[PDB]
Amino acid sequence: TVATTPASSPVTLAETGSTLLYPLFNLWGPAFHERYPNVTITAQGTGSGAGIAQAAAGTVNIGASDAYLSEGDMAAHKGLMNIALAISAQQVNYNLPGVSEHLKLNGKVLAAMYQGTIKTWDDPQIAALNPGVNLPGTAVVPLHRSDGSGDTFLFTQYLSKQDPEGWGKSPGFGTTVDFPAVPGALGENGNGGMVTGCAETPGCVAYIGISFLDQASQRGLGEAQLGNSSGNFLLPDAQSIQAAAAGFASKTPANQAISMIDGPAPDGYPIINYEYAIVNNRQKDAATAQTLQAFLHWAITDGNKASFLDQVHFQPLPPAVVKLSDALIATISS
Amino acid sequence: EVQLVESGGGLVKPGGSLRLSCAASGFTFSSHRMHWVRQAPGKGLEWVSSIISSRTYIYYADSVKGRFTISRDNSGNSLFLQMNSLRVEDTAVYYCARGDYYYDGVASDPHFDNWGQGTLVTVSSASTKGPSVFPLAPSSGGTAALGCLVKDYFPEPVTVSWNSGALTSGVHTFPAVLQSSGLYSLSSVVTVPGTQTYICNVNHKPSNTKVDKRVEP
Amino acid sequence: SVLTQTPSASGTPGQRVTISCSGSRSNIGSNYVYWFQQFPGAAPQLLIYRNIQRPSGVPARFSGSKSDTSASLAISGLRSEDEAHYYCAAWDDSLSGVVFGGGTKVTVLGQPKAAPSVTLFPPSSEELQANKATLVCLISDFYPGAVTVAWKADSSPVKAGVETTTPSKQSNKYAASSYLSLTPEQWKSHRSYSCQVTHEGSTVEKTVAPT
Repeated sequence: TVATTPASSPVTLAETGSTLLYPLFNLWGPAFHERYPNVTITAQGTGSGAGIAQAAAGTVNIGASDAYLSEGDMAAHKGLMNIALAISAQQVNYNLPGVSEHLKLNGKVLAAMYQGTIKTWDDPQIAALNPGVNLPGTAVVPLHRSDGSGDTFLFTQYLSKQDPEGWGKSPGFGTTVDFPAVPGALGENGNGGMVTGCAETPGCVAYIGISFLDQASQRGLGEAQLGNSSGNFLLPDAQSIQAAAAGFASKTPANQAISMIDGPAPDGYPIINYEYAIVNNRQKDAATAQTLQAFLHWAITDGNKASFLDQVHFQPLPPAVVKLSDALIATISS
Repeated sequence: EVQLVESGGGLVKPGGSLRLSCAASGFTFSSHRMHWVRQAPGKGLEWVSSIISSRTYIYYADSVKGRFTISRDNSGNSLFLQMNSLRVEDTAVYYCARGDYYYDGVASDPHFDNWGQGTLVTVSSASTKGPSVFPLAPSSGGTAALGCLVKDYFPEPVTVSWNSGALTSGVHTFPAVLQSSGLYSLSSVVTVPGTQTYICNVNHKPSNTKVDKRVEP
Repeated sequence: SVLTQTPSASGTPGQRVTISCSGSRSNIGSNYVYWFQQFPGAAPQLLIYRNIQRPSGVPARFSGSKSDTSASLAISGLRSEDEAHYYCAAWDDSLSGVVFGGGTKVTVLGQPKAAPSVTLFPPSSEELQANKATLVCLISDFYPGAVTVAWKADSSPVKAGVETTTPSKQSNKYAASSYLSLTPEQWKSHRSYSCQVTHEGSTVEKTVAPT
C-alpha cells in the first residue's frame, strides 16, 4: 500500500541526475516542501549517468534518469528500481537562421550527419526530405553530450532503430556512446551546453531535451520534425507524444523498463521516454521510506497536473502506468 | 556472416520429450532476442517462443505454453527449446531465428533478419526404420542416368549427396513417396556422359543409417 | 493463421503484384508489420521490416505499406524468380505473441507447357537377392504440374503395389515419382514392364525388360 502522508519527522530527500528532469524537479520540490515543511528536497542537474550511479551507490535517495536500468544494473544493485514519474520527449535543434520551416529529418540522415558523410545542410539526402526548402551550403556541425546522458541514450536508440545495419551495429546506443570524431563535432556538458553550443555556430545540430525547448527557440534555433519508421514526420507536442505513449500503454512492463523510441504509432513522435526515479527499496530508516513514498506518490499525482507538466512540455502518466508506479513505490521499505 | 544452425530433431512418441539446440555465430549473440518458429510440412509459419534472458520477459505461443521451455546459454552462443508432452500436431520443422536488437527486455517484434535451416521434429507412435539403399544402374555414347533407391524408411528426413559432395551437377533427388505401409521411399538420380566411380552418400539420422553405395553398370 | 492473406496471388511478368494482409487493432493495428519470402525447401527470409523498411540486399521493387489494421506488400516488376510464398507477421498485444498470416503463394504467369521427362529403372539385382523388387519411375520438368501414372505388365495394366507422389514444385517446374512393388517372380514372369505418364492428354511411356 502507498504512503499518502510523509513522516512527521523532518526528512531530507536528495536528488541528482537528469538535466531533462531537473527543471521540473525544481518545481516539484518546493511545492511539496510548501505543503510539508519538514520535508527537504534538494536537486542537481548532473545527467542520467550520475543519477544512476549515485542512486546505486546510495549517495542520494532519488536518481533521476531518462534511461531505464539495464538488467545488468538490476542484477548488480539489489533493490534498485526505475519508477516512471512522467513522459518527456526530445527534439533535434539546429542553427539555420535563414530557414523558417521545421526541417524534416530521420535517423538515417541524422546518423550520416553524425558519421560525417552528410557534410553540408543542402546535401541531397536532406533536400530529399525537404523539397522546395532553401537549404544553405552551411556545414553540418554535429553536437553530442560530453557527460553520461539519458538524452544520448534516447537519441542513439533512435539512430539505432532507424539505421539498424549502420549506426545500430556501431556505435550503438547508451548513456555513453563512441560518437565519431568528424570535423566540427563537439561534446557539450548538459542540456544547457547543447543549447548554447548549438546557438554558438551556424550549422550546428544538437539533440536537446524538451524541458529546454523554450530556451532553444528563444535562442533562434530551429526545431525539426522527426520521422518514425512508419514514414511520417512529427513535431514534439501533446498529440504526437501522447499518440506515441498510447502506443506503449498496455505493453508497459511491471518494472517499467521499456523503450518507447520510434514506436509503432503512425502519428507518434519517435523520441519520447519515461522520466525515471532510480530508487532503492530500502532506505536508511522508516521515516525516510515513508516520506520517499509520499513524495513519489505526490509527484505522479498532484505533480502530474498540467500546471506542473506544461512548464516543461511533459505529458502525464496514463492511469494504467500510474498504478504500475504505485506498486514499485509501495515496496519502498526500511 | 550471421549463421544459425539448429540440431536435435528426430522422432518422439506422443507424450514424450525432446530438446532442440541452435548454435549461433557471426554476431554478438547476447545482443538479440532469439526466437523459435515452426512450420508443419506443407503449412504456414507458426511462431513458438522468444527470449532475451532468464531475467527478462519470456514469451510462448498459446499452442505450446505450459509444455515448452525456451532458454539460452550466452557464453556458448546457444539457444534451446525443450519440449514436453509433445503432440502429433507439434510435428514441424523448427527454425531458430534471430530477432530484434536488445533495446529492452520487454519488446518482441518478429524482426527475423536471420534464420537457420531448421530441424524436423516428427511426433508419432510409429517406430524408427532404417532404409535399404539400392543402386539404380543403366543397362545400356551419350548421357546415362544413374541413381540410388532409398527404400522403406521412417521418419523423414533423408539426405543424399554424390561422391561425398564432389558430384553436384545434374543431381536430382526426388521428394519421397509415402506408401500405404506408412514408410517413405525416395530416389536420387544423376545424369552422366566404366572408368569413373559414382557413390551416393545416404544419411538417415533417426535410425543412424549412413550408407555409401556405388552404382555400377 | 491469425492474419488473413489470400492463399494464392498471380501476376504477369513486369506487373506489380500487391499482397494484402488483414489483421486487427490488437496486432497490425498497434504493431509494426514484417514481411517474409520463402522458397520451396528453404528458410524464410526477411523482406520488409517495420511496415516500410527494406533490408540491404533486398531490391527496391519490393515495397510495403500499412493502413490501420491492414498492411500490403507490393512486388514491382514481377519476375519469374519471385515465385515463392510470402508471409506477413506482427506482434499481437492481446496474445502477447507473434501472429503470422497464412502465407500467399505467388505464381508468375507465362510458364510454357512442358512435357515430362521420364526415367524408369529396373529392380537392382541386390534388391533381387533380398527377394524384393521395385520399379522406379522418375518424372521431371513438366508443366503444368498435373500428371497421372499408369503401370503395365507387358500390355495389360498393373494396379496393385503402385505408389505415386503428389507433383512437387522444383526450383520452376514439377517433379513426381512412382514406385511399383513386385515379387521377383512377377518381375521375370513377364517380358516387360512399362511406366506410362499422361500429361494433358499426352502419354510418355518408358519400358524396362528383365531380359
